[PDB]
Amino acid sequence: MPGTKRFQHVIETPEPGKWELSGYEAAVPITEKSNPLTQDLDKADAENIVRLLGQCDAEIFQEEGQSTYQRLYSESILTTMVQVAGKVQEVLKEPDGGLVVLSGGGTSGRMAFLMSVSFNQLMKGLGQKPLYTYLIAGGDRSVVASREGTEDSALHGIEELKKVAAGKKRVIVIGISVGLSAPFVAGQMDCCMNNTAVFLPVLVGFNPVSMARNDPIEDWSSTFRQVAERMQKMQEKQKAFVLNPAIGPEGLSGSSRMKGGSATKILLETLLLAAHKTVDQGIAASQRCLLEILRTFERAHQVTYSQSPKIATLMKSVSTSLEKKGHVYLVGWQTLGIIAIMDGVECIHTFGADFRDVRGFLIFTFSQEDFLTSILPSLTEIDTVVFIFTLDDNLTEVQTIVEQVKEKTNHIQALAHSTVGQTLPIPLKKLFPSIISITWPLLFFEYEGNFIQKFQRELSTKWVLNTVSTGAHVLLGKILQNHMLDLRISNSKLFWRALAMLQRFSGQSKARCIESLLRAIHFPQPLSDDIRAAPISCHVQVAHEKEQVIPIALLSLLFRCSITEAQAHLAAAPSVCEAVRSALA
Ligand SMILES: CC#CC[C@@](O)(c1ccc(N2CCN(S(=O)(=O)c3ccc(N)nc3)C[C@@H]2C#CC)cc1)C(F)(F)F
Ligand SMILES: O=P(O)(O)OC[C@@H](O)[C@@H](O)[C@H](O)[C@@H](O)CO
Repeated sequence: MPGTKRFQHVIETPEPGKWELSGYEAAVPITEKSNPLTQDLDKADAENIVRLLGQCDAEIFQEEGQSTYQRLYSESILTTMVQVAGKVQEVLKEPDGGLVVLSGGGTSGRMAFLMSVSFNQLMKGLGQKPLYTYLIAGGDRSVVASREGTEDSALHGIEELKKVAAGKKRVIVIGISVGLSAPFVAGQMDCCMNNTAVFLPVLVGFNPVSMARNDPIEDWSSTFRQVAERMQKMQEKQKAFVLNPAIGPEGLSGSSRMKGGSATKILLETLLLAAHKTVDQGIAASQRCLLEILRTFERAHQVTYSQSPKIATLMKSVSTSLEKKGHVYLVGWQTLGIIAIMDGVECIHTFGADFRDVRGFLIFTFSQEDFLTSILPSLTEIDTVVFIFTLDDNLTEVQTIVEQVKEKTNHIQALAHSTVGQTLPIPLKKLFPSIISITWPLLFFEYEGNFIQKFQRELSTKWVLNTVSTGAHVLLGKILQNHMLDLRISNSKLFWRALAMLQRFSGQSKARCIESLLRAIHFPQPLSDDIRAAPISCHVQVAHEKEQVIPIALLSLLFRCSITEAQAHLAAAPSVCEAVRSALA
């Protein structure tokens, strides 16, 4: 019947109470699952939120128990990390013809970029030709932009790969889809597999290959699962690899920017750092070299979250600036400024936030006087400004910018990374009464940029800003339990997520839930057969443009009413948050 070809794969809503017995719950991929720790994230205060998220983040480093999915510290994963590090060596031994590509949509593409730089630096510091590069869904503009819709084309991702692989002779291609979901990556890997002689695909993400996304891709004949299964087969001959540890669900469901992006870094820096540091030591990568790194990264979670009360306080002050109607500025030097940007831009699609709400700045990329003249005028009593830097930075430039802002804001806090017994100039650097100095044990680095110290710092920053920003908005009511209900459908994965939220919250049938969603999207056109049968892209292009689509569809379903009736019900409640919450009673 009209539709069956597009919604056939969607599991039926289970009957109340049998959500697990139905077998439904075991097919929700980990990345999309509801984390049990965050059942009530919408009733945690800023102190509980930092706890529960900091807890969630810890699950990256949990070990495998006794019938269970492989995790990061399991032997099959470390073994794969070694073999891959291995394959990165063959390419470092042969830079003429060689390339290494790090590719992802969204935050996976963001993490890819950062790492491609760091390891380019590492080879610059050694006077080696840089071999890393990156590919992001939507081209390089995508790095610092919200562009959710660009990940849905396999041919796109393939074209980008054909470009950058020029007339190279040996190309390692690392595809990063946290969900083993994004068509961008799917094509790249599948294509890699058609020319083994040149290419080596390494798929990275955080679901088992049996939860790999399996719906049809519009411009491609195989699904991610098929492509992933076939790579897993090629691993036995070392011509492809899948690195897919489980790290547990996200604190905010399907927010793979967070634990997924963290784990992407932890997992990839480790592996690559290991492969570098060990080539010119004349030695093969061992698990022992890897674990040195992972344990350092593990220490960093504990280092980072031991400043939780302060993290909670900064969040409170970001939540209030927004609760009024003011803005937040994340001000950062070097890489930690980029991460600031990427946290800000990510807030847009993740929260229906506007590009000023939580903005990032690198010294997007404005200079010292430049930022003084341009942005400094626009500030206000109620804002918040956050300063992000190490003591190795250049604090003459830093003190300047804060002194000027103190006048006009007085809601400033700060994030400062330091080796033990570095000291903060200006004994009256108060300024920041209650800093977040984060103080790093001296480690034994041999590389001239101290790249391992870099990653500790980047990650620690990412955890803070993720938790800050993500937390701020929870406090403001916009999260439902641990789901963002009212998201903007801007690619196919988000469309399915919306639909899955409808089935869960309403408990009503798959057909009914699809019908309500499609009506809410295309209102005032009614459901024709053309519409029912249309590719998910068509829905997305129309929904992406609209507001409250999901909450309207859910209301229609609960009240049993028309779209017309529920639009007027929405406009007759004080807020979307309150309408939805009480319809659920
Ligand atoms: C409240 C509620 C809810 C949503 C939820 O029921 C849920 C959330 C997301 C999903 N997804 C959303 C994403 N789809 S997917 O096809 O895009 C996909 C993505 C990645 C992947 N590895 N496999 C499939 C897969 C799956 C579905 C559906 C419909 C399913 C259920 C759960 F609670 F489990 F979080
Ligand atoms: O890395 P994945 O699973 O392929 O997802 C890629 C992107 O959808 C993802 O990065 C998204 O943009 C972020 O908002 C996640 O919160």
